[PDB]
Amino acid sequence: LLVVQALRDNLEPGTFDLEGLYEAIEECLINDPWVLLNASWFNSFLTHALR
Amino acid sequence: MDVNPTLLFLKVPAQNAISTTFPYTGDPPYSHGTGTGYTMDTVNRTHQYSEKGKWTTNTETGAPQLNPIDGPLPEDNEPSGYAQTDCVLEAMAFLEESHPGIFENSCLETMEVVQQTRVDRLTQGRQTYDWTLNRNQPAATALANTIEVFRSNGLTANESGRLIDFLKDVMESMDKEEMEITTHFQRKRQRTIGKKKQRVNKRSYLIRALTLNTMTKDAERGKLKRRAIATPGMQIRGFVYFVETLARSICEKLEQSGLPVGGNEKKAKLANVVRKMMTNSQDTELSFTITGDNTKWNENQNPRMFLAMITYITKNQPEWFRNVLSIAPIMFSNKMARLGKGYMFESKSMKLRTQIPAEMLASIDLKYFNESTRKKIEKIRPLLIDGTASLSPGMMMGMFNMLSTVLGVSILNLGQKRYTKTTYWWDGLQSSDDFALIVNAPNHEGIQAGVDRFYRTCKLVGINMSKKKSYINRTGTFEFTSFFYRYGFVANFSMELPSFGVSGINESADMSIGVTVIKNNMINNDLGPATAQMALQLFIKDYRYTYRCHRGDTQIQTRRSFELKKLWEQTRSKAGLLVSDGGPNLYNIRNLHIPEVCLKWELMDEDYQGRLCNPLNPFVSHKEIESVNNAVVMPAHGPAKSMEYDAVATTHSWIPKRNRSILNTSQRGILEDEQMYQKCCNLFEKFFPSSSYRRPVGISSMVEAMVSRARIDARIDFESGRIKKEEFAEIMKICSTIEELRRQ
Amino acid sequence: NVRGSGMRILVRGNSPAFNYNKTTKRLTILGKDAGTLIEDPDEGTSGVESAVLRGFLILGKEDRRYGPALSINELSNLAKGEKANVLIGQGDVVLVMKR
Amino acid sequence: YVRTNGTSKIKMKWGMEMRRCLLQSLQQIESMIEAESSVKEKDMTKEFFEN
RNA sequence: AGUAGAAACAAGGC
RNA sequence: GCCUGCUUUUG
Repeated sequence: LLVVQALRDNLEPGTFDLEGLYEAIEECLINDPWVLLNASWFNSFLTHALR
Repeated sequence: MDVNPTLLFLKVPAQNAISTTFPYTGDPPYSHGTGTGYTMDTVNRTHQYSEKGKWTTNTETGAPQLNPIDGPLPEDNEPSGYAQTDCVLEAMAFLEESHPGIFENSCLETMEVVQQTRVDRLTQGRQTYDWTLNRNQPAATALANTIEVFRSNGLTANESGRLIDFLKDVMESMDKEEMEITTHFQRKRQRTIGKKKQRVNKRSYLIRALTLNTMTKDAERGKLKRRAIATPGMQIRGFVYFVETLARSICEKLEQSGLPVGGNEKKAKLANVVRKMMTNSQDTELSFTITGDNTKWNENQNPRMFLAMITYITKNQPEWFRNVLSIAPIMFSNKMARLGKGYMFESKSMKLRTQIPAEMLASIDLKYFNESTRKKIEKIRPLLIDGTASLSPGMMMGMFNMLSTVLGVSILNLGQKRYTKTTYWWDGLQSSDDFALIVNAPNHEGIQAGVDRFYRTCKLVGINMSKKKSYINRTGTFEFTSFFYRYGFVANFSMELPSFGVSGINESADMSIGVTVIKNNMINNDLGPATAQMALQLFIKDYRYTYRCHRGDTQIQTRRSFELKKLWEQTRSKAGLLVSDGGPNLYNIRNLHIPEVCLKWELMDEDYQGRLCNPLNPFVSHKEIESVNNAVVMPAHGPAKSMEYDAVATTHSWIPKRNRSILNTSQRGILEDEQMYQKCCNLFEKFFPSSSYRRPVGISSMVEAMVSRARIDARIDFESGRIKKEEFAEIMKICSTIEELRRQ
Repeated sequence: NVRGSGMRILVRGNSPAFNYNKTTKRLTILGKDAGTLIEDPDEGTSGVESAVLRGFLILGKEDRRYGPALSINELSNLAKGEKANVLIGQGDVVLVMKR
Repeated sequence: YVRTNGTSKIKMKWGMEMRRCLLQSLQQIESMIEAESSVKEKDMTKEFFEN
């Protein structure tokens, strides 16, 4: 969320290992409805942001 | 329409709404059983990231110790504990070069502290692992048992009352063949409670003095998986006290540190530093900020580098100072680790369960365990000595954070543009396992080169950066220890959310703390006035339901809904009663800074006023000035801090009861010792009233001073005052019998 | 001057002291909001910036034809109609033209 | 609807004090209001909630 | 069964 | 029948 905000603020953001961050997020999505719903919401946010 | 709160971040920035991203209204994760597995994981990890070093066997413990210092250089971006001495010392040298006189002055201050301080300073702190019992006990209990065994053996220098003499004693105790200790038991059929002597050979005493206890950390916010932590003993405590004193003194003089400052001091320093950087930076220069965490920070950092640092900072000082600061990194380079509770086993067919202690993992068949645990034990079995694993190549969580910050600032000081010898440069802010770097250069190529050089200069010392959790943007926005800076620091308010309920101390204290956190959050955070009124209302509901103190004009049946109604009907002025006695709430924003007794003192009835505020009440207990109006509270993302609350001593200022489980254990005889000591000390405060305000001083037995003062007060009070002749003769007779009992 | 320290406000572009977000249109001084800013229809969206240099315009981005990047304090050498490159701002090269 | 379920002391303790949630939400709301009241030097609760 | 989730509870100790 | 309901929690 914060690196996306840095992109919207036009601050030239960068990373060193992004797939590690994704693999760390996806490590926690197992079986809880509420968390999976938050993740779905985050994907919708990335779709409507990042434009 | 399907609802999505995250879309709110499409209009409001993420820092001005970051409070939404903190789920601190729910229960936090807890551990349930043993922590042996996480201990094994940490041991095998820090032996993995330092594996190309050389092995040795200590002559004193017999333990296999891995030395990675001045080992090979890394070839990939994986973690490494291969530190180089020459580069550490070059870092320290250039640090002193840029900030001269820092080590001299810090050493002088610490020399004064070393010479003056006392053993009682070890009584105040956190729990402590007691080798006498092979578990954790409070600090003063551990100190007392250690002193008892020392005096039982022959080491008696601590009678001087200084700390350094106690350290001389613990050093002299290692050169003894057979130490002796005493252990508690109890037997019931009749509850017999006694003691028994046992012996400890020299190597056993060494492994017990060098070992640390381990346990799993509950109530962690922000992690899917649980972590292990360590607790050090009594013998490694004074040395590390002096070492952290030195490190504090140094880090105070550095504009980059963040560890010795808390609260708004921290944010102020951070902001001043950022402004200073952006002023020294040029206008044609491009500027970037890395928000960074370090990975495996406490496993790579080696005590031998700390010994190098110490010997460079004590350069040209007296050898006693150099030798009393050199002992902590030694003892943390030959350290061990208790594995823990063990494991538990299950049989479904026979319907039974069992426990397995950690002191048989070397002598147990591995059929029972699953694959991960089998591998763990298979790797660790070489390092086992008497139920504790050798662990040389790294620290543990929560120790030497100050000196580690000193090393971090040493690396940050290598970006001064007279040490890079180029046109890029860098600076930043450091706390233990977190940092903010700021890099300046005229192009993006210089930015990449500075980032690369920072990474490599930090890998030459054993400082690894987490690429998975770090990111670089332009200057203006960053994150540091859950402080979100966006052209200025920003309020969050969800870190402070579990502090808005009943604290669980007593009625008066919980009331005062409850109103005080509201006005604090009004000052420091951005809690508005209406929301604060609502917070009052909700706090008072929780207060009333917890403590069973409803308005008195209500029909809510509780166990004390009858006494409160009788009090209600006796009372004429009902706005003068306390919420704990069934009265209204007269609080608002105007008057959040006033206690509950002074707020309503002209509204009270005189009989109620005199009953409530009475010194003869049996409910109040004040013991020492450092514990009068001061309570331990447990925030989110921090250690248990101490909060000062303004209150008046009333009959509501009660203490609650104790755990009472220890009655069923072998160590039941600690209660009797506690009880007897408390009898004696209470009587001493009867004779000497100042003993609870000012520390006494003396060498005589307590009874001697007591009977002496009795005689003196008797004489002075008979001469001109109250005491007649009969009392005088009788109490002098009692003094005489006390002498006949003590001297024979 | 703020507490004896010279806070520098950059002519060209944003700063930590003065930043206008182009997304939510808020202006921000020193970390404090200072009003939403409105969209004038006559806003020249032509890439030209006539109010950064004294006697020079800014035609756009750099081009490698007119030579290396001159600096701010060495521009009096130029003359009428002499385009050139200049490095200014946070390490950004641009093309400029005298009047 | 019939079920077997279970709970712990700490889960009960934290569900015994859910009213704190009311603060969280409301705090953020007031922040937004205040962020405009500083800009337009007047209270803005009425405008937001009515208009 | 169920809670839960890298190890435990589903009472424990003498 | 007796006893217990946090006896080991980094900074």
